[PDB]
Amino acid sequence: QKEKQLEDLRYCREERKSLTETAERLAEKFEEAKEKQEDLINRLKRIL
Amino acid sequence: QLENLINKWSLELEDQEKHFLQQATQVNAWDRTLMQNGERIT
Repeated sequence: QKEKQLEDLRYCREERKSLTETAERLAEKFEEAKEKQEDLINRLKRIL
Repeated sequence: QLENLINKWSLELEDQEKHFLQQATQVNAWDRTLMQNGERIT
């Protein structure tokens, strides 16, 4: 039971790390998309 | 002499019973905590 719990704890640590890295990559893409949208809005404001 | 030997073995048996319950009982407490932590991890 201890060996199985140690393996589950390793799996949960790896999944937590993977989830953290995917959240970081999603946050980067969200800020890039927001910056591009602000640039488009600023271009629209100039045209208007 | 026989009565002194019987009294000695009775005291040794009661001490061994107490030691056995401590060795058990503690493992059973750890097993319950391990099971609860396994459910929480799951």
